[PDB]
Amino acid sequence: QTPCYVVDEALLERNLVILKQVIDRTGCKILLAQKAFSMFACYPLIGSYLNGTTASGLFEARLGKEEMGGETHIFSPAYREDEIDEILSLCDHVIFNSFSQWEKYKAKVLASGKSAGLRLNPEHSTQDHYDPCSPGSRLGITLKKFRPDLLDGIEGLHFHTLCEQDAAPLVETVAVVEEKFGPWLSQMKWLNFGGGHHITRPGYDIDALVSCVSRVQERYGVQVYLEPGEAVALNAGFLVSTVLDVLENSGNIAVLDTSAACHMPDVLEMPYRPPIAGGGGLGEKAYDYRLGGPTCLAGDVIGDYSFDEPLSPGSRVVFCDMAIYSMVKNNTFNGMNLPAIYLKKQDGSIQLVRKFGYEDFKTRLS
Amino acid sequence: QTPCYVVDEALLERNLVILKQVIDRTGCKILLAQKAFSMFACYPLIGSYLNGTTASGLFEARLGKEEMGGETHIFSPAYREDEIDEILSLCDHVIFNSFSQWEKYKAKVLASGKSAGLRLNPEHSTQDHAIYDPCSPGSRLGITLKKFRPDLLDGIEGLHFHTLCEQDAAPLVETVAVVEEKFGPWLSQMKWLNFGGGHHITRPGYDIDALVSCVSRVQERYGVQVYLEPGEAVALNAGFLVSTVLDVLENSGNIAVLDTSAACHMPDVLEMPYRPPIAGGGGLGEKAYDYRLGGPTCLAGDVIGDYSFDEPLSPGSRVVFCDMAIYSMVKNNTFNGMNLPAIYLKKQDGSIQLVRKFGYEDFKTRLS
Amino acid sequence: HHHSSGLV
Amino acid sequence: HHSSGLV
Ligand SMILES: [K+]
Ligand SMILES: [K+]
Repeated sequence: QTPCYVVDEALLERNLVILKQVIDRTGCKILLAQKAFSMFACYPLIGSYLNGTTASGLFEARLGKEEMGGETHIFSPAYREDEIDEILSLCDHVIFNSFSQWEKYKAKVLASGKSAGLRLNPEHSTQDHYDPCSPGSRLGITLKKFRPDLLDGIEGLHFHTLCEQDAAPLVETVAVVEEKFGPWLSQMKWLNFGGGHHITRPGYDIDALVSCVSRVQERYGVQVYLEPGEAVALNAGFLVSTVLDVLENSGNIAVLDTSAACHMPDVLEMPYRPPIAGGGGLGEKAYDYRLGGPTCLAGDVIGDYSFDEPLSPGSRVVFCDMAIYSMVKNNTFNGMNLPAIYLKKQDGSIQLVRKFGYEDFKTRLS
Repeated sequence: QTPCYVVDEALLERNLVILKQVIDRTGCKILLAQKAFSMFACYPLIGSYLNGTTASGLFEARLGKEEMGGETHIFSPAYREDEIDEILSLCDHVIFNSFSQWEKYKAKVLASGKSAGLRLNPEHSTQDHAIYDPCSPGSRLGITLKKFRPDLLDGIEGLHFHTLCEQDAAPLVETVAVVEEKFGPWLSQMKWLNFGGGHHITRPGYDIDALVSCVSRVQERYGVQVYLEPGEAVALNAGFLVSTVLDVLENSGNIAVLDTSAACHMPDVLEMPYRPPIAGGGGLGEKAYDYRLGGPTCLAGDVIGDYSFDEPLSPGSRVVFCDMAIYSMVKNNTFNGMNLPAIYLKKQDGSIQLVRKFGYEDFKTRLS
Repeated sequence: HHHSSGLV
Repeated sequence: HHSSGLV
């Protein structure tokens, strides 16, 4: 039933095997950053390789705790007073964004017995200066604002500064963390290097990551955590769509039953061009098509692709790398029904996980 | 309870009064285009001024029919075979995007007795940004003249176009003239024409008289019922998003972390992008304190904007974003697991009613 | 686009 | 994100 997401356990496992290699070679721990991928039908499988989850807030923390188990970590730029009590029940590690936040909740944290951390902003930009180390970032504590006199009760330090990056910028950022915050690392029980590590992308320098993690754990006597999101589900899911109509207007136009605006919003927002199985670039194959959504939106154009044979009503189009940053942020704009969610099991069978309908659209509006 | 949307009936009514003026002065009909605003707690009020709704698909058609009543129109670039029967049971006017679509469903339409139309692409661009313009080359929306099939119009009772966005009357008048030049020989036989949305009818300064004159002339010349289907105009400047400041910090300037997220709760702010109005907020350097306002998400880029205020923002300060009824609740999300803002209705008598409050289950049920 | 005319 | 998709 199209449109539908399909997540493939064998492809998830290919990624998880690499992450488990890093765990086994270093003694570090690795958590799923749920903001990238929260498909909890897969949490038990993921939890059989990884150590738990991290969360952006109460809802992700509850989902990780209840559907995966293991360790449940959380970070937020600012916690809500009306949620901190439940957060401290669910989570075993809780990361604060500022000294004001830490001091506000310190008494409750100590009474809960859970492990408190602080997020650091090392001000070492390795992206495009969306970069958490860009000037004016609200994420993490800069050295100039760091309060060593207020570290009683802090057991960990955390940073997250990367996105789809290799080991070298991590190694470089760790060196800056040591230069700036070095005197306060020894007293911690754990350090968390964040996400953005493209660990499962072919060619990633696993050896450099292993060496860096091991050196830090040894030098400071800490447990290191990594919290990748994208790497867990990279190239492990698809979005399957059926062509509904084909028309001619200064070229071939295909109306699909999936919408970029509703079902893969980053395609339009970023923007980026998703891979299509059997699809090429314009002029690469025999037929060029502009693929558009079934919405009333002039701008809901998925992209221009070529195919060796015609697309016609009933043709199936398979978008790739559709597990990450997709289902976690899709919407019902224009009243489009949400795509169904399927799981392709490692034995090859396919299970319907979730099918949506009118009530899912209606209940958001009043 | 913040963050929360608040829609104000008095401000909705200010807009609806203008739309009703147009109906009363012309005898046209006006529908709510639900894609902009689908807050069905307000549909009875809206339906007391307007003639019904139009829809982008089955779900909007069902919502309009069940929650407003009146007339229920629909247009889609391509209908699903598994939905056409229910669509025909709900809708009284059904607009097809192509002759292939019309011919595919013609037999069912005739059996249903509902009124069929076609969307035209007059290929007359008047919008600034071509990416959003349904008349831009290669558009998938509507039938261009070179593709028009006069021999296949048996059973067609209406013609439709939608080509504007936040525009005054003059671009509509100009587009109507193009429609007459290109499709004129086929207008007389229609029962209705639909001029679409994008008419900024409720924006102060809109040339209502020019709209009235154009609608009246077309209705008279061709003996048709004209429909307008604004979305934004119905709810323009009729809602707010109220947020509380959670933390304030300093990093090359003052930063406030709010309990609302642009990425989750007003995504057009980041995507367009655009700067939403804040009550009491000015531009950078205009008032005493400059702040960068950011969301409570783990997203470096979830920055609402830079604003100035006469007094400091502190934890507990309330910030009120304006013009938040349109293209907001209809497309928001639970990225990062942020809870959806509550929805309130400020009634004509000044009382405030909680319409809908969300929680964990609304986030979880979307994921498996 | 769709947010040109907001007012306090 | 979305920089490394493959068929
Ligand atoms: K230690
Ligand atoms: K007529």
